[PDB]
Amino acid sequence: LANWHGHDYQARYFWIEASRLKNPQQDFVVEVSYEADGPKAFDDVITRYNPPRRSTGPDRIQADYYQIAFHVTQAASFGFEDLIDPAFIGAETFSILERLKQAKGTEPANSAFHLVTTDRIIDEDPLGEIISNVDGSIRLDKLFDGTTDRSRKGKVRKLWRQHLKLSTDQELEQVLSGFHIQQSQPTLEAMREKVNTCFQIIGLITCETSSDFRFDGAARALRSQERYRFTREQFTALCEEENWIRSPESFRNVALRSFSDGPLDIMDALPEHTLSLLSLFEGRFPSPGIEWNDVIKPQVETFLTGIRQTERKVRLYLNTHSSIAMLAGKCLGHKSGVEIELVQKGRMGDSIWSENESQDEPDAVIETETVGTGSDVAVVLSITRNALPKARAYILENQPDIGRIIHVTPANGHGQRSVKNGSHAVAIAEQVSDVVMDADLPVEASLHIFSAAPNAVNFYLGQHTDFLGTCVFYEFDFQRQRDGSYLPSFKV
Ligand SMILES: [Mg+2]
Repeated sequence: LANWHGHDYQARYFWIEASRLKNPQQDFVVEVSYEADGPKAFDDVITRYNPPRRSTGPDRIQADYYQIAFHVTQAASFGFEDLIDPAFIGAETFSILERLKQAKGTEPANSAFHLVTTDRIIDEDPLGEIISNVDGSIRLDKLFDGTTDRSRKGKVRKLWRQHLKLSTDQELEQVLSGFHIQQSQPTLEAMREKVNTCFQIIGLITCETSSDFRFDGAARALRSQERYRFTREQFTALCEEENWIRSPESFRNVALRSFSDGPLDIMDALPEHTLSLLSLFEGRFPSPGIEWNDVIKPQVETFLTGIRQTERKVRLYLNTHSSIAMLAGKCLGHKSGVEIELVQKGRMGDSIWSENESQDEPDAVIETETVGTGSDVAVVLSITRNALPKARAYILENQPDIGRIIHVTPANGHGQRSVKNGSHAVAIAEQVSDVVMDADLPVEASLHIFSAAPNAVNFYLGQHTDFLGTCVFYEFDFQRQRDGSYLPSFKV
């Protein structure tokens, strides 16, 4: 059949959004539309809300509008000059800013407009100063300086104002309200994992082992069928007809995040069940160190203690730093009565973790080694990569009191897929706990945890840190070049 103009990237975006129609915890998502015969004005996908959705802003928002830049396998970059050039959205006629202005006249005041691209903002392009790290919103306080066209912001104002045949910067401000640029959005491959993860959670079938993805077909079929928009009733109707309904066992959705809130992920849990740390730091995340222990740790503990004493089942959406994921695990540990479903979200993509699926994996390889007389111990988990060298360097250089490095590598070596599931993660966790308890640390001593693992494994290991006493958690940071080095984060 005839592809969508946005092709499979656009269909997958559509599927993630359409999923909300069958999600009981987002009952306010009342329609999802696509336009596959485009591009037009910010309507590649539209998601409509009733009641209008929660906003950062002063008005509850009736719909999100998406213009999606044609995915290419080769990464590119773009700047403020690209927003007035049609070539960039790959038409001969109307620029994204022209489509925005167009969309701003036809659509209700309380609308949000999003340019979606896998590309990044060029280094030091003024666009990067006017696009919020939090939510991609245009930063109007930064673009509208009160300066004249001569300023660094002025040049951007002037290119855009004159492109849109507007007379004043005040009118350019009005057209740019509700505009968002979502840069470095997930790859096509990662979008496939985002679809599957969204579909499993709402109790639909996934498509895993195949190299063709059944929903890219179903998308094309829906186009030839001329079915472009779906209510909650219409989407459920569709799921029945296609035989997609697997079932769901209801968890409270909770969200812990410390990176950019892309609109794909921003509504994962209600706001009272969402802790977005980059938000709290107005888009400027502190370096690893005492601010983590003094400000972040209380924010996380207070929030997850709130969850723990009301919720018996938690679907924790996790997109955060390693030591925060590990802190999350401690607050919602073994001993707490919380059944946990983990949704691990990052740039590689989305996966679901639980202790449901079984495993008979070999014990991890555990090598201990002596480096001094001191009573402190390091445990180094090399799960994604080999962490020991860089841990050893940091420890020799900075931790005299450390006497023993316990190193933990999975059976089949470190690598993307080195841990199978939650039950394997939990096994390694117990295995590490036994080892660390068997090592008989005195009480006044500290266990130093160096982890190179994805969020879920750090969470499960965090679940066992009650058993290991005084613990120091570490962040691996690339502030020592391509090399990188470890800094201490949380002391628990
Ligand atoms: Mg488009």
